[PDB]
Amino acid sequence: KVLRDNIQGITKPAIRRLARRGGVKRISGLIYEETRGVLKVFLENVIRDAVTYTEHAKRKTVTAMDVVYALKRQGRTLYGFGG
Amino acid sequence: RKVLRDNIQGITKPAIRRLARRGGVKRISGLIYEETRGVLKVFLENVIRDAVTYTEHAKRKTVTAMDVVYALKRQGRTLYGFGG
Amino acid sequence: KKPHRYRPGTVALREIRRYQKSTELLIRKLPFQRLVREIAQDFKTDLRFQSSAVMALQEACEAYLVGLFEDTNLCAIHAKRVTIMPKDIQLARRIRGERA
Amino acid sequence: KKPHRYRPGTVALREIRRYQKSTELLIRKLPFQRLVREIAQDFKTDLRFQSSAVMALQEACEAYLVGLFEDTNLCAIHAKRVTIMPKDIQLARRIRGERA
Amino acid sequence: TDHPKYSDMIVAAIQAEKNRAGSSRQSIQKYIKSHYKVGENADSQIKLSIKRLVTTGVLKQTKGVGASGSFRLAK
DNA sequence: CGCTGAAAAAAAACGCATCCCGGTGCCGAGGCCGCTCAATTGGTCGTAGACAGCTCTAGCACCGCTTAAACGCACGTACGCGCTGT
DNA sequence: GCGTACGTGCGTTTAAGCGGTGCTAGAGCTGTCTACGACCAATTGAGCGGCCTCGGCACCGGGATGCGTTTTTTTTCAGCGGTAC
Repeated sequence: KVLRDNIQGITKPAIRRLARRGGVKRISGLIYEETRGVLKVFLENVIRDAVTYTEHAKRKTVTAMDVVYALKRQGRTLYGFGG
Repeated sequence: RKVLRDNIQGITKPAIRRLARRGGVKRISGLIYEETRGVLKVFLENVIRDAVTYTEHAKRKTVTAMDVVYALKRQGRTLYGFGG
Repeated sequence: KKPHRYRPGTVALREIRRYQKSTELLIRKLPFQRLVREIAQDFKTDLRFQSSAVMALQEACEAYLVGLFEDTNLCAIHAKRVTIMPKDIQLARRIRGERA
Repeated sequence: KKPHRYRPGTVALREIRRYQKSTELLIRKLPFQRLVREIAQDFKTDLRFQSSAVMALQEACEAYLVGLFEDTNLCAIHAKRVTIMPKDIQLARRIRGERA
Repeated sequence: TDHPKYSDMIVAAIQAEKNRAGSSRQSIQKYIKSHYKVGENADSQIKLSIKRLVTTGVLKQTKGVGASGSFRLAK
């Protein structure tokens, strides 16, 4: 459930913590699985691009920069890993 | 002799209805008509401001189709069929 | 014999079907044009406009609003409602990231 | 010698104040890392990552979700509710223009 | 509030509303404030005295269940 | 009326967690210091853009007319909305 | 279940839209003259990687400060249902 299904490593109480930052008071049970689903889709979309940047650099190791360039491409630009 | 009126109200209740009807809207609060005007203003304002700015840069006194497009592109609302 | 009357919402639904299917601009072209120029005068005086540049704006506007309403409508429905209200819009725009 | 008990929602509110004010990442760093690599393997095999490239992702993720929740929360409230539900998210994303 | 009892105020509201469905808790909660004299915990004592005229049988409940809905008297 | 019993409305008492102290270690901001290269100088070359002039697009303004659409009003449904129960 | 805001329809009012007119602002193009920016070559200090040093900030435990929870403490009702005239 946690090794070829690491998604479950996104712990109910961790998702709670996030939503608590979001200013959420009360949280449906169905949400935990929903959130996983979305996070997957997100990381999928980003990493796909990030890797694609790596594949173009003929590297087999993914860099910080690769990620940033990808996040910028998914209109989610990130400061503090070197714009 | 080009000095303008209070034209926002020329956005007619029944015209706004028509739009929302396209939007798939069945029933429409009275307060919405004024709300919509407000938003449309802000929108046209934001766009035109830029569009004019493009014109001011070209030292033209006439605003072109292209000026508008370039502006709408800048407001993540890109427009097809007027070039660019 | 009473005169004939459709029940509240039955003509709305027709209007929807009618306007969804069609593509003609839904704001009257002059009142819009006048509006454009009025707002222009804020940023510079004695401004002229390509007939195409006006129409171009109008297209973008209508489509935007139609968009807004679609989203707004969904905000209304979400509140177990069928009538859009200011608060419905205000939400859409907030999520869309137009206002704060 | 007696039940002392905070009423449902009183600790939530505290938790909010606590986590709003702080900036430390809120997902456990390994379970996340493992997740990253698992998803990587979909697109290419035997891939390495700068320790910074992982952290970088995690930052973006958390912040996104926190964002989503903020918006989701507002979708819930709009329905005269205080409890976020799948349907609340599904709306946010629809308006945000992430899904159809 | 120089008033009758709350077992002869809801009974003096239904006799003045000849309705085949009855008089509701929201057609009674209005009648009590308009005509008679009442305090401020009125809409909370009408309710508390239409569970003590339901379990007994003084007051009959056409469509509803509890204190929300419409009632009328026995015969 | 007092019975009495309900039910609330307050206040005092208990427990709880946060903040502000006290400090004392530890690492990361801060700077010095060594080369290295990336800015600057100075001069030469060519062409991009400003200016004046010339064409003519197309943008604006005026008229009078038809008619589709805007406007207002009056009626009543059905939908927002609040309240109470489960 | 309660109530009025909203959709419908109809009769009255408005001015968009149409096809045309004539007038010229200013769009847009050309050609020429030169002032400005690329290109090179030649010098050199400003800003880089490396490297030391030291105080702020991170904890730690300890003690008040103001929250909140739950319980006792002063307050209504408030309704009967017997009471009394």
